[PDB]
Amino acid sequence: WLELMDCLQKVDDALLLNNYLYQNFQFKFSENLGSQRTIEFNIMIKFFKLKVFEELNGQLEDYFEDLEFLLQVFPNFTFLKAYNATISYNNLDYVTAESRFDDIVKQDPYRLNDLETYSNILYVMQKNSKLAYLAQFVSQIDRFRPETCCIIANYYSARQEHEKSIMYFRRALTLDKKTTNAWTLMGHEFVELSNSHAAIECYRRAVDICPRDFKAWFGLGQAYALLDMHLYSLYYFQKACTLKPWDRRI
Amino acid sequence: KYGPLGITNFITPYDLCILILIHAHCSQDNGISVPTAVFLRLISPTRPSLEWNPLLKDNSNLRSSSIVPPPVLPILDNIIRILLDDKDGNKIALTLMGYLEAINGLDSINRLMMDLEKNCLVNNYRSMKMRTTSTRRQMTRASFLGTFLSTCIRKYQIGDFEMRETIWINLQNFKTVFKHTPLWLRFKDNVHIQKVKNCLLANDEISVEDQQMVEFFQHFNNGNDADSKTMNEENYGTLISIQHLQSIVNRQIVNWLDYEEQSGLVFDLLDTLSLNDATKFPLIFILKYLEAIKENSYQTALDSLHNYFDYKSTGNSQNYFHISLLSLATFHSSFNECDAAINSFEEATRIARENKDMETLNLIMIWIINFIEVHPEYANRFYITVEQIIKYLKNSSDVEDANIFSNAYKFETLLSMVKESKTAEVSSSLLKFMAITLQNVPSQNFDLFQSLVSYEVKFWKELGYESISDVYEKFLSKTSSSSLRNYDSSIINQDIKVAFKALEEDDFLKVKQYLLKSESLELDYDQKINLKYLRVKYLVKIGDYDLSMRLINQYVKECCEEVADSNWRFKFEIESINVLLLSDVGIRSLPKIIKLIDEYKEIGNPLRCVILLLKLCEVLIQVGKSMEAECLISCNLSTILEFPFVRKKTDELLESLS
Amino acid sequence: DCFVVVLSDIAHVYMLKNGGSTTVCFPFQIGNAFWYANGVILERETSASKPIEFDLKHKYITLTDPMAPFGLISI
Amino acid sequence: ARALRDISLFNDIRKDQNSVKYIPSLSAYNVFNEFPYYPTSASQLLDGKLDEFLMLSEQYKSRLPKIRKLGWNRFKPIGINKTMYELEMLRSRARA
Repeated sequence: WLELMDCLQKVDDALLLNNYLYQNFQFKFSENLGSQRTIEFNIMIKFFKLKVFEELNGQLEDYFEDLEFLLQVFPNFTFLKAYNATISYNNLDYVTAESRFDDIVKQDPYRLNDLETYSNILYVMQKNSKLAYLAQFVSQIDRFRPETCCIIANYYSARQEHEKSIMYFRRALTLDKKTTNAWTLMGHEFVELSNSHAAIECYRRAVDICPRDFKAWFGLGQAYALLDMHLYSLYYFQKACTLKPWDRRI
Repeated sequence: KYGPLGITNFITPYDLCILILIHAHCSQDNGISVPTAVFLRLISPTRPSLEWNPLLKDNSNLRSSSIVPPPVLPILDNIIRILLDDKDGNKIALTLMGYLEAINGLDSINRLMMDLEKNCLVNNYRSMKMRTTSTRRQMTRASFLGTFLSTCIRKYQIGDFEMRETIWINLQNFKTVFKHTPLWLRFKDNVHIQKVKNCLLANDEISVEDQQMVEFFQHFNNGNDADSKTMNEENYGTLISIQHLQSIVNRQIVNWLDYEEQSGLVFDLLDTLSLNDATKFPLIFILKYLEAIKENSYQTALDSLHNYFDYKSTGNSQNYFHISLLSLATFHSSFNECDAAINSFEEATRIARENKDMETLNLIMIWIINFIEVHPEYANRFYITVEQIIKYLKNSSDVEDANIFSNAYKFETLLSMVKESKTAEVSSSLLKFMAITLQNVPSQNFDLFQSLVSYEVKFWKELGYESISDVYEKFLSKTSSSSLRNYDSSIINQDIKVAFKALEEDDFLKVKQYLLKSESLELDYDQKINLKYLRVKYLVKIGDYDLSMRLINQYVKECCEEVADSNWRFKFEIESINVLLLSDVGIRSLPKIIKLIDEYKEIGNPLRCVILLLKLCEVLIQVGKSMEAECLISCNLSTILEFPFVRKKTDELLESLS
Repeated sequence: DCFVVVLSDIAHVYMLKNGGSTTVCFPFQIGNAFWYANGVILERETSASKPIEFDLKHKYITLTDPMAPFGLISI
Repeated sequence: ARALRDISLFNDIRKDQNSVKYIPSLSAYNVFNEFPYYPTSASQLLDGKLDEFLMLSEQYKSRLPKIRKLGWNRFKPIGINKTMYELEMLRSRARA
């Protein structure tokens, strides 16, 4: 299902294929067990709805009633709760999400799968003391997951050691090149080091990997804005306007 | 010969080919000395560093005084074609071909490299004379080949075994590509290959047991295709160093801007970058930009420019932010945006002040008038008047300027002409700029040299001596145009001269169709006036003068307020004079003609003085007082035949008098 | 005097007479767009797949200039 | 770049009338030690652009003796309380 996820690019194609799974799609009832080949009582068709409609942030449909249906069947599923916690994070709802993730840590202490968002939240939160809790704890597990090298980078950034924290971000990206979110964080720590030149290419790579990155455009627009190039930055800010028109800050 | 391209900081397979050649030359066992022209075409592109600013500077040093062959792509097919041309080049070509066959293993590669460092390359000349016992030629480090081989030696000891395997996997890939080529069929058997191959293959120390299984190691790795091949990571088809890529790109853009090259091969290969070498090689972005302008794509030009100026600024420690805007300012002026270019330029001034560096201010000032030269209508909008710059740059310094004074005086000459100053001053001002431009190298400063020709041709044409203009126009370059002024401006300029000729040959249909294009084209000011002047002349020929008369006055009235162009004011005024006298009423123009006569008598431009004389003669003959007109024309007939293009009018009036 | 091109959900508006470029988004997908005096009329994409479903309550958007908010038709 | 003085004419007339801070780039930053590379000489900066080949050339040159210079200083065998760094300093004084 994932490799079928990555091939999808836009929401309209999500609706294109979603219909195909409904009208002209059926499972081999011989191989599958009974009471399962039904599309309405399937599971990854439901798990389909939860992942694709929200990772791409597409228009939700047949999404609610499936959601609580999965909570009833899978009350103890760690992956579901983190995704459910992720949904609160994606809606800029940080207090509720913190409660959601806190169950994950207590229930599942060893999961370097979605805690990148947790440390991302905690950085916004402050409580460097709580952040120093995670960095010591997460690094103790192993230092080869993509997340564990971004968890610690946040803690080092909060303490104003950018020249060290900058290195960990590059380490975190090297392990898994798909984590493009580290690129913008890479550039930010350059800005606080008063090396604007090094910063500009940094955000720039982030938008080559995927043009539809609101964060990358905004971070690059700022770096020119810090300099007296008010107009040379108008293009970057202008480009970012299309991505999230519905923001007061931009 | 095509394939994926990747930048490599290691020994490219192309590099070994030179190392193949240098081995034969220094060995002196075969008596084969590779011609010097061959080396200078191969090694020289690998020589590092040229630099090329995007705009704001054109071929200020890139142009070679001697025309050089294009750099060679790293394919055996292209390399062999260089040696193949000679009648005895087959012997040299086979020498390379045999060595590539003898080198069947990574160890054999090492045998070549160990041989050169131990014996061929030597630290210095002082040990040449003591090494007269050497049977092979010895190399000095500082020499042309010596410095290259030192770099190649460095690039081999620089890496681990991981890089050496990539050399051999790529070379065999590189060698086998030439195998399925028509030329290889032409060289399937050449007997000399076996002779040269056996020369170095000797002393193998085993031929019965290891060679049975040595082949097995080679073949098993190779794609024998008997079974499924051993699975290995995808390997690039071609490897080039950064410096080699610099030469091929620079030559391509220069060739594009204005021994055969392979445009398709270069372009195809440049499209397969892993997007990381593009960061290491920012110039790939601008190569699309120059291509982008050719087809007049707006957004595709912009992103490329922004792409280029983001990677360049970070890579170079010096602040080039003050340079990015000017290029963007040029780009806007390229699409006649003009006003948007104005805003772009102002913040460039502020940035220059913060850097607090003097040398960049000269660059920013020189761009000002270059922009205003194209668009003189914008002079009032700048925060500095044009005359302030000329006064400033004339006394800028006495050293570290070189080209500034050459730039400085030409602007004064243009202003002096437009201000219709006395010819004595204009001649002197152009004299200064002519002397300073020619004193230094004119070939290298191709832009200013062309500008000199344009001014001089224009200057002497205004005086009415086409004979002088005829000599200089042969030096004017066509289709070259200039930077920051569109890309089809040359096409438009050539077309206008066609329309004027068409008007002379009474081809009213063609010129009529062109005026339709006029009202919806984006044109430069100098172009705009010509078409504006073209329309009024066309309307005169048709016969309708009520429209033209209302049209000519609007032009000249706006030819004195918006732009203080006196020369174009004169040309429009006399057209109105023609319109009046042609309609049997030129008496109204008597106040207008006289006020110009005495005015231009002081100026002393004979062409101006003579033309008004003919108009004065023509009005006097449509009155019925041709008697005195004949008397006046008789006394001045001597001095009016000096100007060619008025002779046709002058001659025609003569039969009228008879 | 601006030249406008309409994508599926994004409109690019390039100043030709004077000025630079602007770009605007839209609340939902657009089937087609029709020019009218001082603005554009945009009709929603009806169906895509092969089920055929469509909306009828409101599918037309009126905009005068890119910066101002859209308007709703009246019938 | 004749500077108006390389011109023989104007240079003749003048005689008669008389009567860079460095900042790191991304590629400079490596992954292992957070200290960025600092170029040793202006030759390694190519028109202000750090040549990547020269950078890695110096890096290889620094590490190559590092394996050889390992046993210096801290390492001490057992049964010899005196590390080898001073084995050669006493050896130097022995002949000298």
